[PDB]
This record gives sequence, structure tokens and C-alpha cells, in this order.
Amino acid sequence: SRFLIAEYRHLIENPSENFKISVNEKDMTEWDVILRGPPDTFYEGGLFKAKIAFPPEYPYAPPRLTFTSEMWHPNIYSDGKLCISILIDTILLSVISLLNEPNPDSPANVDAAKSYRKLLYKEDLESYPMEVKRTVKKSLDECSPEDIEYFKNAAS
Repeated sequence: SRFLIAEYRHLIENPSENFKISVNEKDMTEWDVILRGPPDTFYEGGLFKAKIAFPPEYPYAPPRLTFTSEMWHPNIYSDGKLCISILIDTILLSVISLLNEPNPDSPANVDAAKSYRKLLYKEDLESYPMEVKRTVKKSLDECSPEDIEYFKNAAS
């Protein structure tokens, strides 16, 4: 519980341009994140809620990451599991980077993968982007104006 608590205080002291964290009031072993969609990508105006659940042992076991928000990405499953093994500070900023560079190896969510392939091979130029803009719109709907404040703001 001790590294956690240092990292946690570290992050609250050092607010990030592109994620808010906070402890799950109910569950100590979970942090609620919102990570902002990378600009100049389909995820442009994101704010995607998810949960980092630390197992009992943590440092020994890796933290699990699950999106609350509906996501459209080939590497995120339909339930929002994103298997960390691909690529906390670092982990979030890595996930942000992955949103815009799907990994063609593990195709967690098939529909999103097909859809991305279709964009790449110029078979369908409209779906993948619009499927993301959907999850973006939905995310802001599901986002308290307190939350929306934090971000564009801590961008100056």
C-alpha cells in the first residue's frame, strides 16, 4: 500500500495535462482515472473514464486496467479490459500513445480491428473515425462538468 501512496501523492502534487486520478471511495484497491484523448487523433476530445485495480500483492502482480467508457480500439476488449503487457505515470501516457497506434498483433476487439484494417486498406474511410467520434461524444455526455473543467484549463 506504501509505494502506491507515494506515487498517488506524487501525482496529486503534479497534475497531468491528460489524466485525472482519484481513489475509488468504496474500494481502496481501485483508482478512477479519466485519460484525455490525444489531440490530432480521432480520440481528439476524449475524457475516457476507467479503473486501475491493484491486486492484493500488487508490486509482485501487475495492475489491471478496465475502461468504464465505451471505447473503440482494436486492443481494448468490448468490456474495456486493456491487457497491460502491450505497453503508472508511464502506463497511462503509454495507453494514450497506443490509442493512435493500434498494435496489429492482439486484436482484443475484432469489430474495431476489422474497422481499422478497412480504414488502412482504404476499403472504408468513414467507420473507424466515426466509431471513435461516437465514443468521444458519449464520454463527454457521461462526464461531470467538474471533471470537464479540470482538463482544458490545466492546458492553460
